[PDB]
Amino acid sequence: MDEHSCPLEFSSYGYPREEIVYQWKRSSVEVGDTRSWRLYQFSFVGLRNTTEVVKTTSGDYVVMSVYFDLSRRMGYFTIQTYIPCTLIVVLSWVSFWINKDAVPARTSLGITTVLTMTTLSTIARKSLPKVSYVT
Amino acid sequence: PQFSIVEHRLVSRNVVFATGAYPRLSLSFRLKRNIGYFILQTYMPSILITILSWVSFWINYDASAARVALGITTVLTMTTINTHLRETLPKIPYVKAIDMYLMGCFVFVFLALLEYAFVNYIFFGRGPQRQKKLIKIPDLTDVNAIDRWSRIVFPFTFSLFNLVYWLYYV
Amino acid sequence: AEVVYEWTREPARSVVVAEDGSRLNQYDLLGQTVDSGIVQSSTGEYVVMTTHFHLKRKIGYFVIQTYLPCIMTVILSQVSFWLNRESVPARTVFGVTTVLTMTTLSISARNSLPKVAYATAMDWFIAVCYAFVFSALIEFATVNYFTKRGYAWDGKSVVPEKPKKTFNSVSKIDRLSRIAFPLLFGIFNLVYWATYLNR
Amino acid sequence: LSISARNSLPKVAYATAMDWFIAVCYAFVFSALIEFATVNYFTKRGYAWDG
Ligand SMILES: *[C@@H]1O[C@H](CO)[C@@H](O[C@@H]2O[C@H](CO)[C@@H](O[C@@H]3O[C@H](CO[C@H]4O[C@H](CO)[C@@H](O)[C@H](O[C@H]5O[C@H](CO)[C@@H](O)[C@H](O)[C@@H]5O)[C@@H]4O)[C@@H](O)[C@H](O[C@H]4O[C@H](CO)[C@@H](O)[C@H](O)[C@@H]4O)[C@@H]3O)[C@H](O)[C@H]2NC(C)=O)[C@H](O)[C@H]1NC(C)=O
Ligand SMILES: CCCCCCCC(=O)OC[C@H](COP(=O)(O)O[C@@H]1[C@H](O)[C@H](O)[C@@H](OP(=O)(O)O)[C@H](OP(=O)(O)O)[C@H]1O)OC(=O)CCCCCCC
Ligand SMILES: *[C@@H]1O[C@H](CO)[C@@H](O[C@@H]2O[C@H](CO)[C@@H](O)[C@H](O)[C@H]2NC(C)=O)[C@H](O)[C@H]1NC(C)=O
Ligand SMILES: CCCCCCCCCC
Ligand SMILES: CCCCCC
Ligand SMILES: CCCCCC
Ligand SMILES: CCCCCC
Ligand SMILES: CCCCCC
Ligand SMILES: [Cl-]
Repeated sequence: MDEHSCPLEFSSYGYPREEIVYQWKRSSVEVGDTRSWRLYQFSFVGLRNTTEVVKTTSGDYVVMSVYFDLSRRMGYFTIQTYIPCTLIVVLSWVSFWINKDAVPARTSLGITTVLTMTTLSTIARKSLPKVSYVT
Repeated sequence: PQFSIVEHRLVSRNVVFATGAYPRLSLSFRLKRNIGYFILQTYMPSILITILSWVSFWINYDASAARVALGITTVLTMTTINTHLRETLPKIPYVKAIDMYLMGCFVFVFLALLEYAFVNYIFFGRGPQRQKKLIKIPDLTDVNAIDRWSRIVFPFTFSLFNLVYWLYYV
Repeated sequence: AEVVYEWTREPARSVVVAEDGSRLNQYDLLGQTVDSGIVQSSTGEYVVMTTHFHLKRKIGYFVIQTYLPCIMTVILSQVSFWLNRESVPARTVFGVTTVLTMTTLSISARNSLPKVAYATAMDWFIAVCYAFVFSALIEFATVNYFTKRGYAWDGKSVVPEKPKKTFNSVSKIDRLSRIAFPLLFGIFNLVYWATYLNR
Repeated sequence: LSISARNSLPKVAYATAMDWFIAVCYAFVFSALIEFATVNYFTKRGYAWDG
């Protein structure tokens, strides 16, 4: 359920602000038909422009940035992870209605649910970078 | 490592395009694949799992958990062999020889599990009804006779399937 | 106003595909449709020549590798209705392993595709197969709930009737399910394939 | 283990030492299962021993 604001910054490499100054036109950034876009897992909310001056060793440079706001679409991940995990939890619940004398049956049910939940746990993070915090 | 070049061929001709004719040379190789890697990787587990599946015939009908575990494990191993095969091949739309062999082995283990289910249904399903009422195929009342018939038929049918498969694809 | 493009021959004849040169793996090139037109832009108007290659996907690979294992898993789950109701670990093994296999197929189905956020026909088929397998599991759970005594029929006994040592009767739920579940699955398959193949 | 044994190596057409080791270990496992089947075939009475 994450929304990002991905930047796109550009400036003159050699010429500082005293030599080259960048300016946005009135129609700065134009977006065409946004339905022929490769964005599968994200949806384009909007964009904005900005201009700044960045201090560096060589000098001062006018940096022009364009931010694109992208909101994630959770349909794919809902299909992939959320639904199987809930189904496995219900599968674990099914052990309650089994007769308590069915010791191997209930033990196998519980341990297999644990197996599948561990498998889904390791599979859910394959698409992500190896970040060291809980999502 | 996989192929061997049976022969190579040189051809010279002229190819015609919209602009005009052009000279053309063709250097062709006829590669033949080696079967040792596939025998070690896909086939030999498939046959060995097929012999594994027939152990359920020798277990008594009343011991349901053992035969069910055996059949389900054989089906699972066939499926995991098949998926670990198809993970490393293109998305071609027609069945290969190895795919046909895997489907045959899957069908054999499926019939093993299904005939166990048939024996169980004969004993526990039709048993009380019949009691209240009171190679050639066997009699459908004696589960031991059905087990013996399966014991003698499944290896024979699998051997015949292997024979026709190899003599067709080789 | 400076440069204009056109087709040398007629537009249909100006895009020729070599007969032998078809590198497609899982697609059939039905044909090509050619067109020319104009496009607006901040810089001016440009003559744009367009072609459209019509490609139909080949269902053989997916039928072999996803749909057919799903159907066999559904049939395997439905086979559980024929064993005696006292075979608790066996029927639990059927339900558990079938659910796990269907989960694995559901996970592996999405690998072939890009990560699109909408549901496909394959996803709906897998969902319905999962529903059938889980329904079979719950059917067995209800059968076990209504099972009275935990010892199976000896075989020699002359069972009394249903209006000493007693024995459990064959479950009405199992008797109904044996003819209900395959029939419903077959009707669903008929409806699904009739809907999707013809379009 | 046999399926995943040779992921990295080229698809050579000869059996390696690792392949022979895997084959012998699988033969041991298969022999153990066949031995259990043989033992179970000669179990006359299907109830265990009480304390
Ligand atoms: C892999 O797959 C490819 C594709 O199939 C294989 O390549 C083909 O190999 C065969 C040989 O195995 C090639 O056949 C021959 O072509 C040569 C050269 O011919 C050309 O030049 C001729 C003179 O300029 C010209 O006449 C030919 O024209 C047509 O003309 C003839 C006669 O009118 C007509 O009958 C044909 O239909 C031609 O299409 C052509 O432009 C030619 O010399 C060969 O002749 C043999 O056969 C005659 C019998 O008629 C015999 O008398 C000769 O002495 C000679 O033995 C033969 O026709 C073919 O061109 C290849 N195709 C491509 C696309 O490359 C390749 O072999 C496969 N690999 C392996 C390892 O096999
Ligand atoms: C999601 C939750 C859904 C909950 C579903 C809940 C469904 C539900 O409530 O089942 C009730 C019952 C079950 O039938 P069921 O075969 O278990 O009948 C009992 C069973 O046969 C016992 O074995 C009998 O005792 P015994 O062995 O002879 O000693 C006992 O008789 P008695 O002890 O009285 O003498 C019987 O009551 O009737 C139906 O058939 C359901 C038909 C519709 C099934 C439709 C299936 C498609
Ligand atoms: C991109 O940047 C330019 C310059 O910073 C923004 O320009 C302003 O646009 C509004 C609306 O047209 C005008 O009323 C202002 O006068 C413009 N600025 C100046 C300094 O004249 C432009 O709006 C930005 N585009 C965005 C935010 O998408
Ligand atoms: C798979 C073939 C081996 C099954 C065990 C046979 C035991 C026979 C004892 C007489
Ligand atoms: C993947 C197993 C398919 C079996 C078809 C008979
Ligand atoms: C009716 C099912 C038969 C299975 C093979 C003997
Ligand atoms: C889709 C589940 C059907 C169950 C019939 C009792
Ligand atoms: C949806 C599961 C139904 C089981 C038979 C009552
Ligand atoms: Cl393709």
